[PDB]
Amino acid sequence: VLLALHDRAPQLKISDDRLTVVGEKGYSMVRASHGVRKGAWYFEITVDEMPPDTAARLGWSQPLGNLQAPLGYDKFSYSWRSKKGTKFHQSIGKHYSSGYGQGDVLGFYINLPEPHSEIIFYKNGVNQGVAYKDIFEGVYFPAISLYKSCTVSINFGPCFKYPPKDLTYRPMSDMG
Amino acid sequence: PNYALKFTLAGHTKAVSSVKFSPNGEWLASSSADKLIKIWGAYDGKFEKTISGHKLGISDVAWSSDSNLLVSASDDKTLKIWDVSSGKCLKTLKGHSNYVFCCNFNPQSNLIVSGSFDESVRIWDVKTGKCLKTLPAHSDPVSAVHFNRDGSLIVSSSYDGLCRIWDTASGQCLKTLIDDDNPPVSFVKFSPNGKYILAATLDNTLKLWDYSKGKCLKTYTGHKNEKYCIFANFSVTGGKWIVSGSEDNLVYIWNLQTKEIVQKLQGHTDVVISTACHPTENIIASAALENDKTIKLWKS
Amino acid sequence: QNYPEEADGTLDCISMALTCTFNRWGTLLAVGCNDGRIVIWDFLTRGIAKIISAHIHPVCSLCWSRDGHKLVSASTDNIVSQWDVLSGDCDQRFRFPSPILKVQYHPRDQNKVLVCPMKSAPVMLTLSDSKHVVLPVDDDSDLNVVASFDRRGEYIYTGNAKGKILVLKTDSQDLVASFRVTTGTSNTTAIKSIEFARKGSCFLINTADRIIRVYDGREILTCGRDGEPEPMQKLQDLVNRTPWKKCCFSGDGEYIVAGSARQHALYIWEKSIGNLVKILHGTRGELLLDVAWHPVRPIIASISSGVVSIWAQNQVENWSAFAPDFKELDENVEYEERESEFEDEEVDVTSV
Amino acid sequence: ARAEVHLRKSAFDMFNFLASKHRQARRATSMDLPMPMRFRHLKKTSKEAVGVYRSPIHGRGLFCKRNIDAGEMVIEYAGNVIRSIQTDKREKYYDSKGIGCYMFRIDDSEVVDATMHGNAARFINHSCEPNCYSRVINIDGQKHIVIFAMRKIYRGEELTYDYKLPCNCGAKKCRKFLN
Amino acid sequence: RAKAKTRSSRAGLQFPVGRVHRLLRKGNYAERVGAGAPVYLAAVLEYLTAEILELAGNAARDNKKTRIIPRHLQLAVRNDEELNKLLGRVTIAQGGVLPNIQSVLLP
Ligand SMILES: Nc1ncnc2c1ncn2[C@@H]1O[C@H](CSCC[C@H](N)C(=O)O)[C@@H](O)[C@H]1O
Ligand SMILES: [Zn+2]
Repeated sequence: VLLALHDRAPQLKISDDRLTVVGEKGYSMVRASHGVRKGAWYFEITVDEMPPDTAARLGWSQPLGNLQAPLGYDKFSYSWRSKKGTKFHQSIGKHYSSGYGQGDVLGFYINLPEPHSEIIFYKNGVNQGVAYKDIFEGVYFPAISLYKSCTVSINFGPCFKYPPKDLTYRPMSDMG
Repeated sequence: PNYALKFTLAGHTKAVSSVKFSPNGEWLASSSADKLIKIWGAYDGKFEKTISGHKLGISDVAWSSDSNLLVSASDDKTLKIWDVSSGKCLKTLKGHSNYVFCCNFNPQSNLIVSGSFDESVRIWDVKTGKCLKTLPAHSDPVSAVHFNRDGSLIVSSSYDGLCRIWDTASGQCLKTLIDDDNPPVSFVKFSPNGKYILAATLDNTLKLWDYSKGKCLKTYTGHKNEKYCIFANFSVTGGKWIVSGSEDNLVYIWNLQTKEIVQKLQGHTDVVISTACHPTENIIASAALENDKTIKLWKS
Repeated sequence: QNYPEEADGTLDCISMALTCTFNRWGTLLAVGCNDGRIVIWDFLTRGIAKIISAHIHPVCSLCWSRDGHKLVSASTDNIVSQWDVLSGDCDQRFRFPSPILKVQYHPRDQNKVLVCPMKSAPVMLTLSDSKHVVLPVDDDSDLNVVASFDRRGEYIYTGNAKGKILVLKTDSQDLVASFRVTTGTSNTTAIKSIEFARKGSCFLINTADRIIRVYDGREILTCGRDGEPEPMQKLQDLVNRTPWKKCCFSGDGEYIVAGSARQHALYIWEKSIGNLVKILHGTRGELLLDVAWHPVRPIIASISSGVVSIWAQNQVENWSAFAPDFKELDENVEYEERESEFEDEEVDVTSV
Repeated sequence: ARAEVHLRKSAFDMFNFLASKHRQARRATSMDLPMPMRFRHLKKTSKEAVGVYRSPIHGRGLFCKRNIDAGEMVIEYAGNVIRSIQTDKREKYYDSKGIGCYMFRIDDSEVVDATMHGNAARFINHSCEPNCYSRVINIDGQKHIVIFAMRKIYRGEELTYDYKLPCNCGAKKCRKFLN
Repeated sequence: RAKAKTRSSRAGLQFPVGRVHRLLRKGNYAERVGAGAPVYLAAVLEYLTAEILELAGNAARDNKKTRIIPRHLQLAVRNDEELNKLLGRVTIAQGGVLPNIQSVLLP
């Protein structure tokens, strides 16, 4: 699945393979223009080059948010800090979970029957924490806000590396 | 530890201005705001003479190195220069456009710092009586000024709560002490090493400052520090007591290793605002405001 | 900072200043005037401290003591008197043979001073009485001999009127080292004045043919008696041919400064590398008399017909002392600040 | 004399700069040369061309100490180039501290801070009768906020521009609303 | 008989010294050319050439260029005060003028 042309953070290091985001110095958040509306859309994020001293806050955000909003600013954006697993949501800092390894296959998912929610930290099918609950309905483009210029890829295939086991999803060969 | 009253030196016709010992440590003369400066003793209250010849009020009075030549911070924009052994009104310092509250000397005893209510700290002389330089420090009137131990640094205590430290050679700021609250700083002084300053601000919370870094170290609790320019002193004759004025008919004297409530003197009938210690003896000066008009020398 | 660069005022108060010298600490500067007036200033606040109108006669030499209290007089009637910074009174008085050029105390005792006439060997006295110790010099032909102590107080280096150096002991006259320098081609020439540093044992040779040589106070002791050392650094000038009048050192043995005698100039070399690095100037047609380096800060005092100029680095004012949280930048400084978006030790207050 | 526990003992000001005084084509920057040639000499002029002293409009104003001719640059307004949602956190923070907002934007994606880091270019009041304006240039992509002039300006005048609350300018056709 | 270090780097310079001393001998400026006068003169020429090439290269970068064409030398000489007072009567080839329109001509 290809990425966006205009709905992106412009000054980031755009890689030519069209499946890899490379960052800058600072929290300028790219929102790739293919995200959920209803039901289910699951994809994985393969990680190629994750050097240390990075805050890879990953999660969900809306097109209402700023492009310069770090992911973890408001009630719409979520947060997952590297150091001491801390959540930063509605500007609330509470040391939540532990850190995370290097070189796995990441990937998040929301389960909403058309609402009953699965907003839970997902990593190779291993839970790191139940994140939040009961969002409103809108558009949720995936949001990437990085601290270094780390080479990280993305996956869209049906044959996942480590999916959530017994997952209700939809393939990315329909709307992307 | 057993300070006992020897003599009560009353007689001031108006509010007692300040008690200041002699720098060589033999006098305790006391002045008042009645435009009259008397010459009292320190051990029995030995009286010499009363200075007359001012035009308006008196905030601060000073001394010499031999404890004879005098000057007072007069409230007619002047600083009339006086003497004990001759009594002649020596000179009169103009150059003010507002009232004058405090003045002091370098230890070389030939310069006059002038932190007045015109808010620009000038630098005056004794031999020539000449305004050398100007420190336009604050937009608030000066509460106190002080040189350091040798005569090389001037602290700026003002209403806004900025305890800056000023150069003497060419006269520039070196550092600005800051605080979240905005208390009026009343009266601070340096340490015998020049690296500590006890803060006396109008917030009912004293502070002691690490000078070389810029942090607070040891404080006090349970004290009335609200209204006027409340003075603070040192004590090394007994313990490491901290002699300070008090508004509740007491004299705030406690130790700084202990930081407790261990000794409370009493007997005054108004707000005690000026205290000082004799440099060697166990003599603590004390003189409250207008409704007391007495001097209580509690001697150990 | 380093070596001075800019003019920075003067003190043109006292008429007809002639000589100047410092203490150990760098806060005392007496000036023997053209009529016996001895004036001290301040340095931190720069006020005139004490005029000592001692003699009716002019003064040509002075020296400070180790305690910071005692001075020494040298008038045109050979009067050597002990003074004090508390009283300022006359103690001693007697007449030498007519010339007296320069005196120097012993460093580690204020008992003894080393006094130098023109046409005689230098003589060491005490301050208890008029005892004098006769010092022997090798030539004893012209008797135009200069002498000075070293830094720590081990020996006495002497310089004859012919170009040979003797190294004697302060009491027993132990000739332990000597050397003759190969002065050019044929003529070996005399020595004007030898001065000594404060860190180490380096010193300088000031000849009468306008060449400065650099030596150490250990290499000559290693070479022993009648050795041939080499100059550690040669210093000279070629363009204006540059006669010299006064020599001294920098703060901790870093640089070497030497005032001139013709063009009212100050030159700053390097003892480390060995090249000239800055030329100073001033009034074009005056006459340089005495140059003193300041021991704990880069200040140079130069007397040229009363005027004492103080080259003092030209400090530059700025912000960030007013508001120490605001940093006055130069260009665009963009960044993000936070990656994560939101004991009873008794220290003496009287530690004197 | 020791009887006045009197008010006005609070400042609420980190800038106590205000003192008693408050005194109110030969070159390169007025040529027709290309822009970075003037941009070099910009900093050699702006460090000593102007001054900051007390004004009757709002505290401290900008009285220049050189007779500026029309058309040339004066000074650059530079600081922390902030990015667009830290603006709101700093609005809440300086609302909590009580110090006004100093934020000019280069574009509508990146703003420039002045309170934390900057220069002496902060002392430019808004007025509805200006004599200066603003253009952004391209010094190798690293754009800037540099202020030109409009007319012939003499020694002792305040410099203002339009920022685009009742204003304290008193213009002949004043808008009195800064939105 | 050993190696011979030149007089161009014995003083730490760049302009030659033997060529300058030959041009002071082969010119009949005087009889006897002194000791270090060509060294002094070569240092002076170095200083002037560095002074003009600094401004030349700076303007060459600021016109988005990499080589240097003589318009840059024209600008670098005629902008400064001191070099304009020295090089009074000199026409640089391909030079051009400085932009100067009077006050009363433009509307
Ligand atoms: N016409 C006006 N009158 C008063 N304040 C104004 C104004 N126009 C703008 N302002 C506000 O005032 C600020 C100008 S800063 C004023 C100068 C400086 N702070 C001083 O010490 O006086 C701007 O941040 C703006 O928010
Ligand atoms: Zn207005």
